[PDB]
Amino acid sequence: PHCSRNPVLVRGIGRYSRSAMYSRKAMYKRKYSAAVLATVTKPVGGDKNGGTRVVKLRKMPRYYPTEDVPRKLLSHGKKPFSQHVRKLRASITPGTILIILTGRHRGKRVVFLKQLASGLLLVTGPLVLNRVPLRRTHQKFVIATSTKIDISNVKIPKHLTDAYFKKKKLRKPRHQEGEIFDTEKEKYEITEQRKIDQKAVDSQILPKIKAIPQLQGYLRSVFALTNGIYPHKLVF
Amino acid sequence: KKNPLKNLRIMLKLNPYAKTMRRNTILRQARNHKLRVDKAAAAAAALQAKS
RNA sequence: GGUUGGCCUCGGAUAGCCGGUCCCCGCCGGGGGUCCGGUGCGGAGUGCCCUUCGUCCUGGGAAACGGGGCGCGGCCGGAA
RNA sequence: UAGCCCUGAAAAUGGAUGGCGCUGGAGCGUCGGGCCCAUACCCGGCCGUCGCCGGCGUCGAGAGUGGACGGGAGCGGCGGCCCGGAGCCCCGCGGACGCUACGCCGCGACGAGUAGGAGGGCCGCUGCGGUGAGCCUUGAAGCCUAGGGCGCGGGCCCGG
RNA sequence: AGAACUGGCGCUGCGGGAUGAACCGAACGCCGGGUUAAGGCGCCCGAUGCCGACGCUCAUCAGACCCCAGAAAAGGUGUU
RNA sequence: GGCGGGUCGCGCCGUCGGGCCCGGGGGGCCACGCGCGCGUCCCCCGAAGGGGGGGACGGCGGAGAGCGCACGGGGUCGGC
RNA sequence: CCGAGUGUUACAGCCCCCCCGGCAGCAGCACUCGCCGAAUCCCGGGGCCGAGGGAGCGAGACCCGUCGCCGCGCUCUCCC
Ligand SMILES: [Mg+2]
Ligand SMILES: [Mg+2]
Repeated sequence: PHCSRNPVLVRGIGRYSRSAMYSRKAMYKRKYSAAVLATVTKPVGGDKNGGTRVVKLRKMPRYYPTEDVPRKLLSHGKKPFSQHVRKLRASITPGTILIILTGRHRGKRVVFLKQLASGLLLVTGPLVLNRVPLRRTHQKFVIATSTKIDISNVKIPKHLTDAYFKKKKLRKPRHQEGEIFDTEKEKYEITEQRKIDQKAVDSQILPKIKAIPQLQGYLRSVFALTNGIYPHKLVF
Repeated sequence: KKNPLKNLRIMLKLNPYAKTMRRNTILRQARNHKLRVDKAAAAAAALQAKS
């Protein structure tokens, strides 16, 4: 299996034409001429009894619902969320100081690390300057500040992913006794592994931070608007 | 009614020549651009090699 | 209902502002020479707080007034 | 001579470039680039009307804009010892909705209205012939209702 | 008062003319987004809060936008 | 002896036009049975009135198997 | 003696205009030549508002029409 052999210059236009591609593919010498399991039978198991039982499984349904909706009308390409495309703004390169706008943090300044497979850009300001763990944040809820730090070769744990950062609930009790789920008081003590693998990235973001003259005082601070300070008059 | 002039491949259902008219005007305005960027260099290059 | 306050010259505009030696008004104010700045930088397109997450460990620079006060005691300025 | 301004230029309730006001214009003339919003125009939804239709093939076996048999002659192709021949579905016995034809569906264009004229009314009132093996003293009619709804409306249904 | 031609009002809402039968745009099923016409854009009142252009004009009764709602002959070493 | 109208040949212009062609000495093409024979054209070998080539053909002699993708594709889903 | 402001005649001893011959090499350009533009035209990014509504000629289909039209890729040959 060769590669595409026709590089797209613009989205969905090949660089080579129809007859230019008949020769790049050598189509002039490859025109061609040459030209269910329902169920294995189950055995008898019995006296006065033969005929290893007939081919039947996955039988007809017990109950047809009284009415049904018709089938849908097929549409083109509306592929689910695991398959669309992932995008960034050009102002957010790895190493960018971000400004969180909307969380529980609300103005804490963090360091952008890696853009995950879901568009949620993984980020941490360190836990010693801020109080920000390795949280995901959404892309369009930050502000890319025009200062950077080179963290191009920091390290990255492969185990931290979209499946790593999730939230969990498992509804066992169907009875309306007065427990609050019996385990949603549990602020998460799964931190025992999360406390290990932030130190494995804290230890080598901070020497990048401590090499800039006063960048670490800049990350303890929070962002605010005060009196004559207007965005659109402002350079972030 | 999806719009011609705004998406491709509706034009190509109405006009197949619209695609080959379109990469011909993308191939040439890339080589008219590679010519003019190099020529604007080619004056101030030896004008700097003078200085 | 609001998301920090500015605690103040008079004014001129074919002109004004600052700093200033000298001789006149109970140790302060009136004048002129002189030095300044001026599409006002001794610029409310500005200024002081400040964008203060807190604490501990822990060294420098800066600072010898302490800063909030339920303090107690005093005075004297602001009547449109 | 002609532009602006002034004189000519006097009316009775207190008064009207609409007012407040306006003089490096918020006046007049000649222009510019922005900008504002009609039920008008464009795109989309939904309602009705009108025009041109579709589907009785519920035909999961229906397949036909050309069609068969079976004989006179030729192949490419399916199984060779260069001679060769219809298989009716079945290892699954299965396969949504529909079509009150006075119904259902599709597409397109249109929608001011007095006097007036037609149509539709499962709008409503009273009584009759049929009909609901209707409803009710375990509560009918009527009336009332910050109760819940439906219909574009006429109105209607339910709760108390 | 009475005709001609065409459009309107009467039978017709809506945007502008402050106000309104007839003027100027435009005709109307119930809405959402876009754009405009006539007309505007100091503040009532949406929009010039453009670093708009060029001139003319001072009134002790200035002037200010179709129909439309106030003026003539004559005159001014008032200014252009 | 001058001036217009129609006609011919001369050299001169234009990214002329005929896909032109005809032979000779990189970019583009929705243009693809080597075997050879059906018409038609062309270039050729010495002849002198034959053959061999290539080209294009709207005719015939040379002349299937669709597999698994992706999609500005018959009016949005998410297996967020 | 220099510096400065006026008034005069004089055509280089600041310059400016009209010619008679040239080069870099020309950009509708170092935001005034802004012109008029696109078979002489494409690319990319934002903001808003809406998402209305049994397609299987094939398999005799079968858990479950990712289907037509359109535009593409790879393999059913090899090598680097
Ligand atoms: Mg009537
Ligand atoms: Mg008119």
